[PDB]
Amino acid sequence: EYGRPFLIIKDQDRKSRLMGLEALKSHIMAAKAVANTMRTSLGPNGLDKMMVDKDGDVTVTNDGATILSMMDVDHQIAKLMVELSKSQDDEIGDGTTGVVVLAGALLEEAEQLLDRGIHPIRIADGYEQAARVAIEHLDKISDSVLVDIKDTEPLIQTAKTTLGSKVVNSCHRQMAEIAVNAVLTVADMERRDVDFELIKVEGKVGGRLEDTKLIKGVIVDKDFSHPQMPKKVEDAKIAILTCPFEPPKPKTKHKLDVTSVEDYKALQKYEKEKFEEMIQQIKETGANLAICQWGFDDEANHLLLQNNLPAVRWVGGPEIELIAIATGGRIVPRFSELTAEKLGFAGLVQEISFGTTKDKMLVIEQCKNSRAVTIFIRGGNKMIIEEAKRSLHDALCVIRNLIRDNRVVYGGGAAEISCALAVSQEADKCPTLEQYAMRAFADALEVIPMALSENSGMNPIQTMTEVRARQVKEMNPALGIDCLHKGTNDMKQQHVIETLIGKKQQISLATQMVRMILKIDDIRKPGE
Amino acid sequence: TPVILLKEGTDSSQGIPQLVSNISACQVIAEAVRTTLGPRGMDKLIVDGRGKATISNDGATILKLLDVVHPAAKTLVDIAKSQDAEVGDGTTSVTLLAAEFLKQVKPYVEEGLHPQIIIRAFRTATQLAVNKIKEIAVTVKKADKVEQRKLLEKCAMTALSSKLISQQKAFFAKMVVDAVMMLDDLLQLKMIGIKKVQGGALEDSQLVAGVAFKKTFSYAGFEMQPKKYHNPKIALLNVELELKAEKDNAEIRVHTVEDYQAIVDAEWNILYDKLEKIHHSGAKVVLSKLPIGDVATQYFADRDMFCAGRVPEEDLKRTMMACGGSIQTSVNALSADVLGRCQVFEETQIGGERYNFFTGCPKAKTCTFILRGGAEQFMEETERSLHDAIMIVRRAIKNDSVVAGGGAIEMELSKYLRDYSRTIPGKQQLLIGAYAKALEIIPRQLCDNAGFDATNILNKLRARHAQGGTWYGVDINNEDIADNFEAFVWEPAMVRINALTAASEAACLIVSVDETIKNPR
Ligand SMILES: Nc1ncnc2c1ncn2[C@@H]1O[C@H](COP(=O)(O)OP(=O)(O)O)[C@@H](O)[C@H]1O
Ligand SMILES: Nc1ncnc2c1ncn2[C@@H]1O[C@H](COP(=O)(O)OP(=O)(O)O)[C@@H](O)[C@H]1O
Ligand SMILES: [Mg+2]
Ligand SMILES: [Mg+2]
Repeated sequence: EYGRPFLIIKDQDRKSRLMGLEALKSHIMAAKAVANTMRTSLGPNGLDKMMVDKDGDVTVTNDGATILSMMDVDHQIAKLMVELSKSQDDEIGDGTTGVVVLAGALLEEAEQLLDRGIHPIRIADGYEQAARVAIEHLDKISDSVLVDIKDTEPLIQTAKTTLGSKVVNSCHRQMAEIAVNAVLTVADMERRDVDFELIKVEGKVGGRLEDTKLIKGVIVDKDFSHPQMPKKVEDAKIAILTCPFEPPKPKTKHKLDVTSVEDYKALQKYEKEKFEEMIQQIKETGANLAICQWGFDDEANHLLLQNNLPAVRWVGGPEIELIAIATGGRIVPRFSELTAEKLGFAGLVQEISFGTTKDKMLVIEQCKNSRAVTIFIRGGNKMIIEEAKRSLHDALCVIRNLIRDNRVVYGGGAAEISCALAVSQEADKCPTLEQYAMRAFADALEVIPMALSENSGMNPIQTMTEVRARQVKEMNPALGIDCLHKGTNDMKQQHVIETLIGKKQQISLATQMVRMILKIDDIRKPGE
Repeated sequence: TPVILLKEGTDSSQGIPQLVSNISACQVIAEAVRTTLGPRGMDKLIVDGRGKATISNDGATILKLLDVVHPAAKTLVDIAKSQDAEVGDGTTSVTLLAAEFLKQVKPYVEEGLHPQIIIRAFRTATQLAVNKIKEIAVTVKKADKVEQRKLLEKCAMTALSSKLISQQKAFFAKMVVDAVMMLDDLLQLKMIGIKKVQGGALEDSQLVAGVAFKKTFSYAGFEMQPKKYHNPKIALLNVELELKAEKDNAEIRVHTVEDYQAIVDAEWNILYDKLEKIHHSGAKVVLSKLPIGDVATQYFADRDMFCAGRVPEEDLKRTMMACGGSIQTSVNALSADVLGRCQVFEETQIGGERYNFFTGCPKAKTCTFILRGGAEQFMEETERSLHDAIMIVRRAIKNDSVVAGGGAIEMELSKYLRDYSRTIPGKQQLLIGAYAKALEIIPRQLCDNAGFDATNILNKLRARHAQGGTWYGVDINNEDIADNFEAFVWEPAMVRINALTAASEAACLIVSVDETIKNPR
């Protein structure tokens, strides 16, 4: 009578539940698996993964965010690591795989503390304290470098460091040049802001990867309307239009009544005359080429050719606003409003033809100072093109941060080792049971040098121990792991550079994520 | 027998077995939210049918997400929304107090005591308990301006101690207080906008004394127009500025091509008239709920002026209240008064998105929060803790009377009832005594979660209160007792008073049930 089956919750039998420590331990095991899957893909000697889509598409990639995005997961904690990776990618764009390894190794160190009888709020509080001590020391060893178009060598070195981890490294000296120049021709220095909508990345298969080049103009996937037009002009004055080359039509519902033969003939004359006035109106302004957003009629197409005037048909929306910025012209919605002050200028407009295919493209080049620019990517496989696009996007984002903040630190594990010693130094003065949390933080901060050494083929424990002792005897906080086997351990001489905000985001974001995982003690799932 | 009174499938139970089973049923509900109380409380993770997960510490939110069907347990769910809709803080306190009231009178029901005697007992102490709170509540009716800005901060921090953002409570409390003191004298909750943008640390959150919202869909030509102004004039509109057909009920019939060309030029002359009327008013920023065509944007580009369309309704009302204009559905009477003036306008990038900022208005009546997390559930949980701070300040403005928390108030009430039961004879002595015992669940649930010796601390607290130390509660960090009024642990008097009445009414209703009949389907 006391405990006969009484229903409290809908579908009471089908729901499971985990309480207590067995809840926390299950989260730790799920978190560790994600970190061990992506431990391999860290550092210049890292390896890649080959994703497979729902339908069968193949994608080979090394970017941290994409792997966790294309992956399909079920465990709720796993989705929390996916959202952690994306947040870092949006804010910075570099350091997506480093953060999840730091976050994973930060949870692993907490398993022993939980077993020894520490309330996880004490652990969560301790991690927060350590991060604050680590961050304030991080910008004590920073070095402001430069932001100026005159030199551009420090900016190339930073771009080289980020590209050194991808398949683009085969020619990363060339690709670094393209990336830095693209930012500095769109960058607004006073507002300290760059807009990526003014940089168009387009790739076409075929050719060679080294054929990638920077075009300080616009490339469109179109051609001249009439097959017999000339394929190039050299003093193009650009007339950008928005209305189609057809007789007018009001939008409101309307009807025109033809009641006699003279009415019919007056309508027939009005048709053919209307075709003439638009083309006459274009030519008197001195324009050399016509660009339109909508189609042309058969009569209007030939008349353009008969007046020696090349034109383009059915261009896109975003393309038009780029050409207006690139060529410096203006957009007109009617023929009547066209003047000679609204035409743009262009040094060269050409149609470039590729090999066996019928694909043809139009390129606008050699204008004056341009706030718009495009990147052209070539390569022998669609999988290179996708990889080249993502890797180049990594380079552009890093340069953007140098615009925002112009001080850097030296990567290769030098920053992590130096930070860990500072945290460990502070841990010897805090006696209120929080010392154990701090030593666990510092030990989890060395997981990045371990991941670098293991991939390079050395022994982790020996290699880190020698480096840390040297940083104590000498006063050099710029010694890292010699992953490329060059002989020296000073990352300043080897020219390895990473931005400051990249590091501050990695540490601050991971610590705040653990403070949410460690705070969960219950779970309810419907069974399957 | 061959013709049965009620339809087949009707369930009917009654008597003491039915009533006791209801008491045990409410214990399960109070169990789901038990360990979510305290400076060292946890959260719970709930996943619905579709797979979406919700992480929350708010007590009222957890009970909603459970699919409770037990009729007696549903009473405890409703009182959670009652405390949620009136004071907004204390949704778990009113739940633990409800279950403890029932559990402490359960043996008397087994002995056969008449429930109407039990009901009279609860209603007697509640009027005594409520009248005790109002007597010993501390207030300063003299209007000092800096004390008010300190009292509200102490109340706000104490409401954030048990939340995910406890490590930054001192930073957020200053932001919340500043939000409310400039929100008119009716304090509409819609006058505060909370935005959520991914990426960034928690300390990167900011408060803008103005209006900021998301970039909307823009047509070709949006990118050749300036994105910064110093003294612009804002023209708010509710008119669709694009080339279109006048009326859906219109129709044009015409005979000659001469009128045909005149009609075609008539639509353009209409559109250019409105846009010329706006440009002559001297406004630089134009906002409209309705779409803005590409022709308008290209036209607005040629004169270095900014356009925006499809702005949400709520964001427009806040902009009007912050800038000081008015919405216009026509462009014929743009006087100098219907325009909005701001001290600077700009468009910036925030975590991958583009945001419009209107800052510098000295006569603003609206704020806006920009919250920076790392995941969707990280900022949603952040805003739920902010809402508890907003409502607490709103109540504290109307009545600035506070009492010391941390279990100090539950022991002063229990001691008072214990010293009053001994005066009256009969079964009214045992019932009030059992009532006074249920009030020390809050100090026990604080020590149980943290991990102390809950038995020893209660003995120390009970001796200090009866010695004559009114405001002595628990010390979480020091694992001891201490005065929480000099330790700055405050809460408005409304939170506790609304906690008792709702808890007492739920216990009385459930005990007063005789039998339950469930009919098929
Ligand atoms: N030449 C190098 N020598 C040693 N370490 C390097 C070198 N280049 C890059 N690294 C390190 O590789 C680490 C991982 O970078 P990467 O593999 O591109 O992914 P992510 O930048 O997302 O962490 C960085 O911490 C950086 O310090
Ligand atoms: N500094 C503190 N010291 C002791 N107790 C505290 C402190 N801050 C908050 N509390 C306790 O938190 C409890 C309620 O927390 P809260 O989450 O607001 O409950 P509810 O969910 O019912 O609103 C109060 O009973 C109070 O005793
Ligand atoms: Mg990387
Ligand atoms: Mg609270």
